[PDB]
Amino acid sequence: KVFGRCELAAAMKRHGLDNYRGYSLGNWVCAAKFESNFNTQATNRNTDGSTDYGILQINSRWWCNDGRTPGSRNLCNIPCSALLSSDITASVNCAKKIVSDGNGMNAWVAWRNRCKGTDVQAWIRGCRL
Repeated sequence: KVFGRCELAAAMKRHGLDNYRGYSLGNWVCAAKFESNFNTQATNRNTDGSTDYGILQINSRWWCNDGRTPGSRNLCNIPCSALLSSDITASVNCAKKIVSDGNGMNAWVAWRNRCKGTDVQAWIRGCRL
């Protein structure tokens, strides 16, 4: 499912991301934009053989199981498949764990390079929330 911008902001808010660990809603929408273009079925192979899945491109190296990432962990305790569904619950719950890991949203390299320090509120401009 490819979410609309304000549609994703609303689902993110409902799942408790708005100001989660101090990151306003616009940060999460911006990160999703650049990670997946708001497509829950986005996947991307990393150089090391792990794979990124879903709207926030969560990585099989630490966070989910895909049965094909040697020596990886499944710290969100989910199949990576779960991160591709129309229903964002699993991506949000796992993102909560990641953003809590000590590095905040810097865990998403695209958020650090494209969203961090920008006018992220722009991403939720005009949305009924």
